[PDB]
Amino acid sequence: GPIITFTHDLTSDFLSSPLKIMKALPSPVVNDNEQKMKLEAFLQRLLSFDSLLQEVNDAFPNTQLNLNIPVDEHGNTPLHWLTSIANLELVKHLVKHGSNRLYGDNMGESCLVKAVKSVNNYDSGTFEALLDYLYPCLILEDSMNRTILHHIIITSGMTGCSAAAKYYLDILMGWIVKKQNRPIQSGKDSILENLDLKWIIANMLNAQDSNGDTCLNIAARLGNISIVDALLDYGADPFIANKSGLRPVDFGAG
Amino acid sequence: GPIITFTHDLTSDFLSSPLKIMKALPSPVVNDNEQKMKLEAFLQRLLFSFDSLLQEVNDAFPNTQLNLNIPVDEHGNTPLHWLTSIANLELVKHLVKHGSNRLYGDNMGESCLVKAVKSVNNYDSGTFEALLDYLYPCLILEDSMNRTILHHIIITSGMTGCSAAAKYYLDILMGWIVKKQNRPIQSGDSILENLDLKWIIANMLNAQDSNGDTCLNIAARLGNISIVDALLDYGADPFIANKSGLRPVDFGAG
Repeated sequence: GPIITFTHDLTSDFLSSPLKIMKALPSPVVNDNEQKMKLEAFLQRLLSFDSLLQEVNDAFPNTQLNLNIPVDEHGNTPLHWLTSIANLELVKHLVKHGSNRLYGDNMGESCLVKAVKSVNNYDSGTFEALLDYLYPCLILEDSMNRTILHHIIITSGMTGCSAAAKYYLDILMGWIVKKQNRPIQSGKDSILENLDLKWIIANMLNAQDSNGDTCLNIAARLGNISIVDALLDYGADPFIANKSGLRPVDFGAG
Repeated sequence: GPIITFTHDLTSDFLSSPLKIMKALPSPVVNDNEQKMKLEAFLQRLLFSFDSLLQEVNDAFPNTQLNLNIPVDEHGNTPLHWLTSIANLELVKHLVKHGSNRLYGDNMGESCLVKAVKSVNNYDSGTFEALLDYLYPCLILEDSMNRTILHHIIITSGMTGCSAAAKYYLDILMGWIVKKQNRPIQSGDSILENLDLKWIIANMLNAQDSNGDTCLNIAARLGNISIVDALLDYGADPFIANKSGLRPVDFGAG
């Protein structure tokens, strides 16, 4: 199928310069308490979209709807909320109507990270479909310089056999290969165009977080052999040591 | 080798009377929010000398006392659940020796030992048998679904790539029960003493959960013949029906 693309948040230098890992945008700090009021109203309305939208825009005609404002104490935006509950329909609507996918919460974690972490609400099939809309987050780094691979490895290594997270790594790499042969359609940008397996190997597979840990180093300590082997297969380097001078081969990986 | 025992968490009276299955203790509703923040801190320092780390965290938090029996996440996981799920045997032993209550269930009433059988970590790491020396008290616990450790092993056997681990867990558990009979016990037990082969057969092997299913009945429905035969060979009764009149023999098991 075609990939429903959006461009309202893919611009500036995050969609032209040679694609690289970037920090998630700081949680928005919108002063106008009126915009926070109109949105609070809109969210309650949820619990068709175009109809509910036309309503709140006529009820609060003075200020425009701003979905890009933190809605709880963790810095979650409306998009983080909807993503954590696996509501793909609403996620696509919010993104369609302004939700900036590059925003991190208090910890600089994107909504895709929130998806990865909410192992109770996602399916293997559901996660892959989510990528069509949140692929821009694949290049985001959080407050601990952790990438989406660090989180997938952390979550899968610490969760069980009944959690869908055990499949996210292979699904993500599969999605990258598959979108190479897919057409786009409004609802290719620099990410869909340059993010390939070559790019993953050079910028993500061996990236190091605040502790110098590559996701392979973390996997080597969690004790799930299949995760370690998967990473080695894709090409993870077992000799990159962290800040404690420990490497993956120190744990028998490689 | 000898079984090093602890009783800080084994004071209850039901533990004195004839040994019987018990519900895991309810997830503690910790009040002191700062104790949690401290525990959360100490926990991250472990994941990323046990005694040094102990004095180290007490200094950073000279204001609050360290309490190891506080849920650390949304699901009611205590530090023991996290560390056991990851097969970190060494840290589990240190936490037990330092007061961690092994009887606490998570929000589902799942004990820390249950985490050991819901992930492949303890099989891959070959720490399961040694883990039982420190977590055997959990063997008598049932969760909010009246599911025992055996129900969970079987549930896991059905998950892709976890068939080997569950077979391993089941056999190690049975062997452990029969081999401990010839093992010295030094305090580093009413349960340890009353926990033997006939107790397992009479109280766990054919125990029924809330649906009235025995682990054998859950296994017959999964279709995985490997663990069905192992259970039958241990004497699992294929005629015990659930709350649907369904019995394992109805699925061709036994």
